[PDB]
Amino acid sequence: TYTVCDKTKFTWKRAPTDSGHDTVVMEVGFSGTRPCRIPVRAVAHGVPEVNVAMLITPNPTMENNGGGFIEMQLPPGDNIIYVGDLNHQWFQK
Repeated sequence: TYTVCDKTKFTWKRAPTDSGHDTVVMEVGFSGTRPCRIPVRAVAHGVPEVNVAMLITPNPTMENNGGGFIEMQLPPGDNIIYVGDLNHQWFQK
């Protein structure tokens, strides 16, 4: 069922973590659907005040390894990625 992936199919493989350069990345693993378009967004410290999902990688698909890595960022503060129903805060400095 390759499509917009179900909100329960991705799993925290790696909560939002510094990409290794300056941006931030996360890792998610799938649970059924072949390469699917995962609904990734991000809020600020659990608050949907402003979508902090400025995706350095604005097209995450979940393949046999899951979504791989997703890049996101915003000016310093608390960025948490909300992959459908998946959520996890990260303080980016």
